Order: sequence, then structure tokens, then C-alpha cells
Amino acid sequence: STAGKVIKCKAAVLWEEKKPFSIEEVEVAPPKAHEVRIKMVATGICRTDDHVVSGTLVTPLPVIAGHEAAGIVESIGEGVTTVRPGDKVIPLFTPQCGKCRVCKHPEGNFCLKNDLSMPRGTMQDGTSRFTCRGKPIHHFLGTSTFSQYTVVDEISVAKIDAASPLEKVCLIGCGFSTGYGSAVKVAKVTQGSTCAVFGLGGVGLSVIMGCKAAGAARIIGVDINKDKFAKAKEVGATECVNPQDYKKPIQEVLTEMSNGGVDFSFEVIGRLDTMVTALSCCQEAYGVSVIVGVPPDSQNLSMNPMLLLSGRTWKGAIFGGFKSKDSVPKLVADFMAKKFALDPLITHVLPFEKINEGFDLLRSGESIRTILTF
Amino acid sequence: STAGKVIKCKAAVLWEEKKPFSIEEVEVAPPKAHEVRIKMVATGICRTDDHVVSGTLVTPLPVIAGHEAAGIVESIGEGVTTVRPGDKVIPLFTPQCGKCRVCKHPEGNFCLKNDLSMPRGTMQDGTSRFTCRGKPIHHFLGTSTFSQYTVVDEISVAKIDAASPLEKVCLIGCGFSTGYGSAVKVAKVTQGSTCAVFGLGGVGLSVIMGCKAAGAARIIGVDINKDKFAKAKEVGATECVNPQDYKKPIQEVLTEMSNGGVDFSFEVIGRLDTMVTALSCCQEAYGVSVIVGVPPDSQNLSMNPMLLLSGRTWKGAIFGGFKSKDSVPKLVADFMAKKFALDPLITHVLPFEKINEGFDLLRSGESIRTILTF
Ligand SMILES: NC(=O)c1ccc[n+]([C@@H]2O[C@H](COP(=O)([O-])OP(=O)([O-])OC[C@H]3O[C@@H](n4cnc5c(N)[nH+]cnc54)[C@H](O)[C@@H]3O)[C@@H](O)[C@H]2O)c1
Ligand SMILES: NC(=O)c1ccc[n+]([C@@H]2O[C@H](COP(=O)([O-])OP(=O)([O-])OC[C@H]3O[C@@H](n4cnc5c(N)[nH+]cnc54)[C@H](O)[C@@H]3O)[C@@H](O)[C@H]2O)c1
Ligand SMILES: OCc1c(F)c(F)c(F)c(F)c1F
Ligand SMILES: OCc1c(F)c(F)c(F)c(F)c1F
Ligand SMILES: OCc1c(F)c(F)c(F)c(F)c1F
Ligand SMILES: OCc1c(F)c(F)c(F)c(F)c1F
Ligand SMILES: [Zn+2]
Ligand SMILES: [Zn+2]
Ligand SMILES: [Zn+2]
Ligand SMILES: [Zn+2]
Repeated sequence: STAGKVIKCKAAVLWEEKKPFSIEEVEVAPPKAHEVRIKMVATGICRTDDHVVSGTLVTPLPVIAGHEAAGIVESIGEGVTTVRPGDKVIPLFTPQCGKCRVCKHPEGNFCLKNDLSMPRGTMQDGTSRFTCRGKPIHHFLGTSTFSQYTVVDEISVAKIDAASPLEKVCLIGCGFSTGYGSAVKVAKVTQGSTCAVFGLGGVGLSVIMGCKAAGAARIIGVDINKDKFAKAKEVGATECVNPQDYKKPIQEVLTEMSNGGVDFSFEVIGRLDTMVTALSCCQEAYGVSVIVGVPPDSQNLSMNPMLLLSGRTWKGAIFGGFKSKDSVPKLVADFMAKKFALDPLITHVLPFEKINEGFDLLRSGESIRTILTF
Repeated sequence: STAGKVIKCKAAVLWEEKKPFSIEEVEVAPPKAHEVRIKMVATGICRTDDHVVSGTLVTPLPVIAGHEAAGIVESIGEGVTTVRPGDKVIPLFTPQCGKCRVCKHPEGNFCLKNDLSMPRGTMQDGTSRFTCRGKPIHHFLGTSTFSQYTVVDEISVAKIDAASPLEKVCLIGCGFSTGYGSAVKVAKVTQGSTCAVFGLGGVGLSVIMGCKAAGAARIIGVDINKDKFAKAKEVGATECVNPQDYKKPIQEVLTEMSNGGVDFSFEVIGRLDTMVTALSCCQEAYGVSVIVGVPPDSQNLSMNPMLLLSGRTWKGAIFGGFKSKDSVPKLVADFMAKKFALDPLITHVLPFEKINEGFDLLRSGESIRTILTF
């Protein structure tokens, strides 16, 4: 048995920004009290993992990234009550401690134990479970799923259906849930409404899925890469527009197309300019715009607050507004019952060892989600 | 009789920015089709009228300003069905045409016939009813209440209770309804919540009234003028703070006081910096911040969109989100039924002839609302 013992395994270590991941041996300590060690089965490549590489999202290096994943519990530390060895699980990059003021609030999900706002790159106790070449290696969002084995805090893992297909449901750990919840829970898209979705990657496609599920009449996809349009239409876009095709700014185009502004817009890219454009294109008196994309570190946008004074609502969210531990098992159950589809998001599959090729696919524009198998 | 005839009467004409009003004779044309000519009884001095004088708010000059008022219908044009000669009325600076997409929307109030966004300073037909010294004089927001007589479009007037005291209920034309609605309708303040209100003038006091009516447990008033604190407490503030008293930024102070951020914040001043501060002091995952103050013309704010990504909601509104013609008569009826008080807002009552002295009281910090009586 490996329980209580250090595990040597392969992980994808990021030593430096703007460099390939290094697939090499790491030592994974056993779980301490209220920790869970997981044998990973599948992990997706989310653009936020690429943001770590590019320095868009600053987190301490060296690091084991990865946050969209599924696996099987190898062992549990003292006092763990919510999972057992052999359970299928999804790591939760947004924790749910259940005890803080946010966790107790009916509409909050950004648990105060998160490692997103001011990243330390550690476990909850301020230490790391990973060593590589004799050096400590940081965690990422308390999940670090780019490893054959990881250790997470109990508040950062959810037990899921034992019959779940892990190579699909890993997407419920980030991209699907984020986009779908941003539409259905955060924006609260209404039947018959007009939506505009900026960015047609895996998260933006999931936003479209949610807008269609909510009964939107028109769903306008916006992307500078027209190769993204066919899949966007397959999952519910009624029209797609490329800003590069127009002489006028796309907020003006979208306002014209919607006969005075859209009901709901979504920024699903991570650019300051498209955050302001997306706000502007929603109807000035009653429109709602949701920021989903992750902005470049420490940069401020500029905007005219008259856009809000007329009546617009601007908001953002992490993880689609879902309380993570409550929601993830229910989303898996709903997937099992065919309430939504994940296959449209999966364009490529690779072994974990080909992680760098998977990032190349994302960066070239060719993929939506690549799923890596351990 | 005056019906069908030009009326020569007294008005306060603003010939250029940053000068006193000129109190002099104007000619007021009779109402055309779908227009209403009103003998003014009382008008309040709102800070937004001062913004016209100061150039904070750009609108065509020369102008008869004034937008918070009540009077009695003198005559109606062909086709008017909603008011009759002798009726008490409140002019509506935000119209309610009942036909546009905003008027038809359950949550919109910023009717597309408004003259706020891109002010022309005219009647709906693009002409003016006012002349002074042989020159045409612009309207303001389709209201122009700083005159013994005005002409408004039918969509810009509401009939109110014949027994109403016009020297009080004029405040339902702007400041009371704006603040109260910003709390109860736009923010939707909840029972037991903690609110922060930036700016303790007539509008901010009305926000406090609404937060208390909604059952807030804590209402923190924020103003740099500590003379405003006593009245703020009288109408429901539980604490007041002056940013000038602190070594740290007030958003940090308010976050500390509220054990991690407030539920609802309101900017009721009109400064870019306090808009960002007010957003920041609301709880990062579930807080809501409402912009009420009118910012200086054509100036953008700068902010970090991570404030929204964590889960905050940022919105603004005109006139408390109330659909104006539906709401104003009901608010007057509610005042008549003792559901809220207006006297706490009224610090000074002056003849119309003292309009300049009233504006000086506002600018000096001394008054909340001066009511001018014709
Ligand atoms: N809020 C959250 O919880 C959360 C979760 C998951 C992802 N994210 C972020 O969401 C964003 C999208 O992630 P993803 O879907 O994996 O990324 P992605 O697959 O890279 O998709 C982004 C899309 O944006 C398109 N695009 C780039 N620039 C522009 C432009 N100027 N105008 C229009 N389209 C443009 C691009 O072609 C691509 O299809 C990233 O910033 C992620 O970091 C946020
Ligand atoms: N959205 C709307 O429909 C609407 C309606 C009515 C008024 N307004 C605007 O609302 C604002 C308030 O109007 P009002 O109550 O008549 O004005 P007011 O009576 O001048 O009150 C403003 C208050 O802000 C205080 N103040 C000024 N600077 C600061 C500062 N840096 N920090 C903290 N407090 C400060 C000031 O001392 C005063 O008590 C103005 O900008 C109006 O133009 C908007
Ligand atoms: O893709 C999800 C995601 C985010 F939305 C973030 F804001 C963030 F900081 C992060 F690390 C992350 F993984
Ligand atoms: O906070 C403790 C800690 C460190 F000090 C590191 F230098 C490091 F790489 C690490 F992973 C870690 F957890
Ligand atoms: O005080 C109400 C008020 C506003 F909130 C405005 F935004 C505006 F432009 C205006 F002219 C006005 F009178
Ligand atoms: O409304 C028409 C109108 C004008 F066309 C002006 F050029 C002007 F100065 C003015 F005050 C006015 F009211
Ligand atoms: Zn929590
Ligand atoms: Zn992600
Ligand atoms: Zn209208
Ligand atoms: Zn006003």
C-alpha cells in the first residue's frame, strides 16, 4: 500500500514563465489531517493554465499547474469525512469550506479560503506537498492537477458518481461549469432574450450552451477567429460576427443588430477592451454584462460610468457562481442523465506526456479542449 | 383667461455657465398637441441643477433649468388625456412614453424619449416654448421648472393627489424618489444587511431612508462634511464616518468595520474616486454597489476588473429605477398615507426670487433641500 508513504510519480513542472512544461519525477507527500491524495485520471487544458505560463495570471513559481480534472482517491488524511479511497472525485479550484460568510451566503461562491485573490501556491497550511530535484514546488489553486498524483485539502474536493466517465466530467471542474453557470446563474438569462458572447473557446461555448438552455431567442457569438464559428452555431449560436470584418467598433455593430443593445453580454476572453465593449453593447437601461475572462495581472480598465448610471448591471464571477462542493456532484448527475453535453467541447485527446503539444494546440487556435489522460 | 395665449411670466434664466441665474420676464407659448402648460407652485434645488451651472453636466444654453417640482395644470393641448386644467402635477425629468422597448421592459425606466443622454434642450418636437429678450431659451430635461409657467410633453407629467402639499411632494420629482428607489428597487437592500452610503445630501439621506425601510441592520454614512452626520443618524444611519479622519483609505476602513465588506454600497456624490471606493468596500463575492451620483462630463474612471470577477455587482440608475409616470402618483399617495417622511430633507424654504441664495446655501454645505415657492 502507498497509504502514509511518499509517492514518486511524474508531473508537469513549470520552472519558468514562457517555457514548456517539464515532465519529470516529483515526490508527493502523504496527506496530512483533512487532506486527500488523488490518483489523477484526466485533466483538461484551460486557458487559465496557459495564463500561468504567459504571466497573465501571476502565481508563485516553480509550480504544478492544472485545475480542471477528475481522479480517484488514493488515500485520506486524518479526519476526512466526505470522500474515501476509491471514490471518483473532482478537485475544486474554488473551495467550499462551508463555514465562512461567503459559503453561508445564498449567492456567494468565492470562499474566503481560496488561493485565487492573493495566491500563495500552497496547501491551506502554508506548505507544499511536492518536491522536485530536492526543491519544493508550489501548488496552483489548491489543486495542481498536472500530476499523476496530487494532494488537496478536503474543502477542495467533491465526491462524484461512481459510474462517471472521468475523461468527460473533468470539464465540470472548470470550463463547462463556469460558462454554463455564468449564463444560467450569474446573468440569469431569460427566455426570448438576446445574448452576445465574446470569445468562443471552451468557456464561451459553455456560455452559449447555458443561454440556449435558458431559452434565449438570439445568441450572437463574437470571435476574431472565424474557425470558431461552426462549433458555436452547433451548440446554439444563431449568428456569429468577427470584429475584424467591420469598419465600426463591434459595440456599435451589436447595438445595431439588437435594435438598441443586447439583454445579456459575456466577456469570455480576458481583455480589458472587450470587457468595456461587452458592457457597452448591452442595452443601456436594463442590460446585464458578465465578466468571465481573466484580465492581465494588475492592469486597470478605463470606462465611462455613464454606462452604468443609465441602468446597466456589470458583474463578474468565478466558476459560474456555483458553490463548488454542493454543485459539482449535481452537475455530474445531470450530465449522467443527459441534461447537457460535454463532447462538443472536446476536440483533442492526448496522453499526459504530450501536455506541451496540447498547449501548442490551444495557442495555435486549433483546439477547444484537449483532455489529457494519465 | 390665459389658455391659448402666450403667457409673460417670471423665470430664472441661465444665460451662461458659472454665472448667477437671471430672474426676468420670459414668454411661454401655449401648449401644442400632447403638451401641458403648468403653473409652478414649488421647486427644489437639486445638486444636478448646480452641475448645469458648474459645467459638470453639459446641456444646451441658454436654459431654464429645474427638474424637481410640483404645480397646477393651467391648460392642455389637443389630445391630452392624462391631466386636466386644475390638476396637481409633478413634471417627470425621466419620461414614460409607454411605447419604447425600455418602457415595455419590466425593469427598465430610462425611457428612450429622454433628453438626458444626448440633450437637445427642446420639447419632443425639437422646438422650444420659451423666449427671453427675443431669444429662444432651451428646456432642461423636458421639465424646466425654474419658471412661474412651463410647458411639458404629456409623457413628462404625472397627475397627483389633489390634496397633496406641493411644497413637500415636489421632492418626489427627484431627490427622494431617486435615493429611496436606489435602495429599495435598484439595490434591493435586504433585511439584516449592512449598507454604506457615500454622500449625505438630500439624495443620500433618501437612500438611508430606503435602506432603513428595507430593514438594513447597519447603515454607515460617509461624508467629508461632519455637519451632515446628525441628520443622517436621524433618518436611520447607525454610524457615520469622515474619510478625512483616517490615515487609511476609507474602503479599507469600511471593509474592516463590516468584517469583510458591506452588503450594499451607494455612491451619492458624483466623483470618480468615490465610485471606485464604493465598489471596493462591498463584499467581494456577493456585494452590490449602486452609482447614483452624476459624474463630470466626459471623464472616465479607472478600475481593476478583478473587483467584479470575484462576484461583485456594479450598477447605476436614474430616478431610483422608477418608471416615472406609473410611480410618481403612487409615491405621492404613499406620502399622504404616512409611509415615508419628506420634512427631514427640507432645511430651507425661500421665495423663488431667492433662487441664487438657495444655490449658495447648497454650495456652502449648509442646506439639504431648499424649496423655492412661487
Ligand atoms: N471566471 C472563471 O471562473 C474562469 C474559468 C475558466 C476560464 N476563465 C477565463 O476565461 C477566458 C476564456 O477561457 P477559454 O475559453 O479556456 O479560452 P480560449 O479557448 O483561449 O478562448 C478565448 C477565445 O477568445 C477569442 N479572442 C481572442 N481575442 C479576441 C478578441 N479581441 N475579440 C474576440 N475574440 C477574441 C479567441 O479567438 C478564442 O476563441 C480566459 O481568460 C480564461 O482564463 C475564467
Ligand atoms: N441618478 C439620479 O437620478 C440622480 C438624481 C438626483 C441627484 N443625482 C446626483 O446625486 C448626487 C447627490 O445629489 P444631492 O444629494 O442633491 O447633492 P448634495 O446635497 O451636494 O450632497 C452631496 C454630498 O456629498 C458630500 N461629499 C462631497 N465630496 C465628498 C467626498 N469626497 N467624500 C464623501 N462625501 C463627499 C458632500 O459633503 C454632500 O453632503 C449629485 O451628483 C447629483 O447630481 C443623481
Ligand atoms: O480558469 C479558472 C480560473 C479563474 F477564473 C481565475 F480567475 C483564476 F485566478 C484561476 F487561477 C483560474 F484557474
Ligand atoms: O510557502 C512555502 C514554500 C516555499 F517557501 C517555496 F520556496 C516553495 F517553492 C514552495 F513550494 C512552498 F510551498
Ligand atoms: O438629478 C437628476 C439628474 C440626473 F441623475 C442626471 F443624470 C442628469 F443628467 C440630469 F440632468 C438630472 F437632472
Ligand atoms: O430650442 C431651439 C433653440 C435654438 F435653436 C437655439 F439656437 C438656441 F440658442 C436656443 F436657446 C434654443 F432654445
Ligand atoms: Zn468558505
Ligand atoms: Zn479554468
Ligand atoms: Zn419610453
Ligand atoms: Zn435631481
